[PDB]
Amino acid sequence: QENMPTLFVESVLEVHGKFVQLINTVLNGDQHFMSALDKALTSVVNYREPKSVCKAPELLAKYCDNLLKKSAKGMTENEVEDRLTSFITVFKYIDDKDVFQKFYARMLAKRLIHGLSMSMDSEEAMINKLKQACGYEFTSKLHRMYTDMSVSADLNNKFNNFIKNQDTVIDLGISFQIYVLQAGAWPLTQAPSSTFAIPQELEKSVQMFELFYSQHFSGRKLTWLHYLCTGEVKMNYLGKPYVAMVTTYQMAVLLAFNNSETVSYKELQDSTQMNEKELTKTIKSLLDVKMINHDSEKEDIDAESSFSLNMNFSSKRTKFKITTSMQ
Amino acid sequence: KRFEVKKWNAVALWAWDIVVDNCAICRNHIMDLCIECQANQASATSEECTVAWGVCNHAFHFHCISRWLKTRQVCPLDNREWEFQKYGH
Repeated sequence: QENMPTLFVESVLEVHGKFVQLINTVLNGDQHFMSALDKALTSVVNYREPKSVCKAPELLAKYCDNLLKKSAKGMTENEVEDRLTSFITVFKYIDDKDVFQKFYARMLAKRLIHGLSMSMDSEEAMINKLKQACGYEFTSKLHRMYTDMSVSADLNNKFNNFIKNQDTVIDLGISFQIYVLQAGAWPLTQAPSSTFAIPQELEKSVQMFELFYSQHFSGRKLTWLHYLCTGEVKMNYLGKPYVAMVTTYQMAVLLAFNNSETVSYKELQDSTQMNEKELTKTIKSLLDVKMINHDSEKEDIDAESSFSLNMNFSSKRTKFKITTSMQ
Repeated sequence: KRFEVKKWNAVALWAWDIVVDNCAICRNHIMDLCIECQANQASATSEECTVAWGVCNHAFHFHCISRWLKTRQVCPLDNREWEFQKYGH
């Protein structure tokens, strides 16, 4: 079950290649034997891991995802394309292509949102190859995701132009970049269970963006996924200037210290409107890095806890990323 | 004792827009794939048919309207002329 993706595709390809060569050399390439080879491979590919729902679609998705990630460096773009072309041979034989599409969409979504894809051209070439192999249907959700990412550049340019075309140049005071994703195509269904009071520094960008975006699209309604959202917080309060890549919740917590050197759990909760679990995890992720101190004999967090900004914070790198699991 | 704005990010994504009625070209719910497409989800065309909206402020399954454009190009929900303006699944 742990390396099913790689081993499954390679094993099916070896079997396929052997028999194509046999049929061409010994059976004069007869289409009835080729059809028998294809039926045999279809019955074989529809394999499911022990106690699991059919995993071949998930495995093919994980494999293709591994080939499409930047980690295939040491392999050229051409070798990845040959490996993917071979993968398409296997992909045709999957019964539940929509299941592949939703797992691939989940892997591809994470690859696209976090920029883990080797090249956009390789992802598109893959989606077009899958389209030639399985038809439009199979790529419809994937093609829409890839389309949302490609149209996101024009959407950001439209937003920057929307701001420049208002009678007053509305300087956002922050660099704002955004990706708007279609909910029927994407497997991003995490509605924010916290009415996160967005920091004042972000609020202007958020409201101008909601006004701007609502003009163009429809269907299942995407909404601020503040937990997937990140930004940079620069600490100028220390003897060395530090830049922390932080989540929007971490950012909000750190931004509360702009109002005071000490902040209570309740003030952070009232100002950020985060739920207790995510606020606690957020604060904890700042405490573990020692960016904040806990003024209670416990270094760990309760509703009565007060936090003090760590005036003695030091890190080995001037720029660092606090990765909370919110992404 | 400073921590001030220079280059933040964060992300707020979209207000709303669901279409509540039925695609008059085949008479099935506008947000699902069209009847010919949902019934044949294994066909090369099927999953493509999500919501497409016209200047008519009415919407249809993308293949049904693209097929219907062989007929007079009017929306069968209000008979106004069709031109694609919004999209959604």
